[PDB]
Amino acid sequence: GSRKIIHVDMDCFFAAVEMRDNPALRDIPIAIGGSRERRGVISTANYPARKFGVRSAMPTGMALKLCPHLTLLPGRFDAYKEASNHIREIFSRYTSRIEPLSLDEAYLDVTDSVHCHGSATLIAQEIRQTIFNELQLTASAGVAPVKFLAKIASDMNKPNGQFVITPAEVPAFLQTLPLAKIPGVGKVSAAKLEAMGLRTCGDVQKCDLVMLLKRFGKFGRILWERSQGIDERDVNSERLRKSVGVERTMAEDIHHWSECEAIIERLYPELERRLAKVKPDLLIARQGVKLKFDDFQQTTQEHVWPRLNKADLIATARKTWDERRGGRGVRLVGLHVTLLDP
DNA sequence: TCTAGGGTCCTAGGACCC
DNA sequence: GGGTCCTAGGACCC
Ligand SMILES: Cc1cn([C@H]2C[C@H](O)[C@@H](COP(=O)(O)OP(=O)(O)OP(=O)(O)O)O2)c(=O)[nH]c1=O
Ligand SMILES: [Mg+2]
Ligand SMILES: [Mg+2]
Repeated sequence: GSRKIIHVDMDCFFAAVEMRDNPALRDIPIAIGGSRERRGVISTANYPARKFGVRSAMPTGMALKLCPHLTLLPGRFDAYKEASNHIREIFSRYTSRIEPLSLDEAYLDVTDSVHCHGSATLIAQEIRQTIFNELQLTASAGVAPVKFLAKIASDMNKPNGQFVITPAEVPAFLQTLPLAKIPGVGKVSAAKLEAMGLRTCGDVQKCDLVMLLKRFGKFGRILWERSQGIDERDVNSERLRKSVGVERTMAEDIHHWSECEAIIERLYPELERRLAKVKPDLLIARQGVKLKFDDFQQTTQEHVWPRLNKADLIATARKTWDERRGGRGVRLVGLHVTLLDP
């Protein structure tokens, strides 16, 4: 009863799009990210920049210290959305069982597909070739019987390559697979697991489920499952967005309420425009604000509210400012909405 | 080096309901 | 006491 799941993942997505649209960037180190003066981080980097150690989520000041000639780009999100829509239309040529996880990646369930003699290996190759033929961008892919193995597999032969895990190969693959490779196991969880002597799925296989359930809750069940190749999550295709948020980090911290309110005045019409694209009457379930301080602690306060309203967001930010700020600088202000449950 | 902005999901205490 | 909604925080992902 094995499913065939493909995970398709665009190579250096934002940067690949910028290089196609400006071939002068093809061989120099480039990254999409905010300037050091805007206190930015790297969204992504091309392979010439990665060679220096430049990575996603790296602070831009660190990226430039590693790669002084890094060319920093602002990002063209409509260009990326356009490429995303196109590759999702290419996925639809092969199956309707498509769960996009972000602009540049998706799960495909091709169990019931009849496109390349039921070969998921060849469907993945054909999708990657079509994407290259029609978008001049490359993609990598992973093929496995379950979601998480497919997603791990798509990383192992990038860029512009794929990797297939058959059911026969799953036990040997798992034995030495680091836990940190499992989606959902991040730095904090991996360090906790490491401090129990648990580094790989093989380690977790020698663990008692009751033990993991005590020390991790529902996460310990997931750890126990994945360590055996168990991942029953179905490819959905029905997921909908639940929130809309708009936030900005200032180049310098602000110390005065007048400055905070001015920022909100600039953020609010952007939040309204994005909400209106999906709910034109602006009806919502909750709205709220976010402050982040110069020491990097952050607070959110949100509440039931029927319709996007600027003055209530200002009032709420003023309460949060007055109450939970303690003379610190503020580096970030954000606005937030929770969408109604349709 | 000095730490984004777009999000999802889980936890957990108290309110509230029965 | 058992279920369920509000809310803040935080790990995590892209
Ligand atoms: C991981 C990450 C990605 N992104 C954006 C930029 C990425 O190009 C896009 C998709 O992310 P990824 O697929 O994680 O990264 P990538 O495509 O650039 O690199 P890879 O070739 O390894 O797949 O999302 C961020 O803005 N911040 C992040 O921390
Ligand atoms: Mg990618
Ligand atoms: Mg991706």
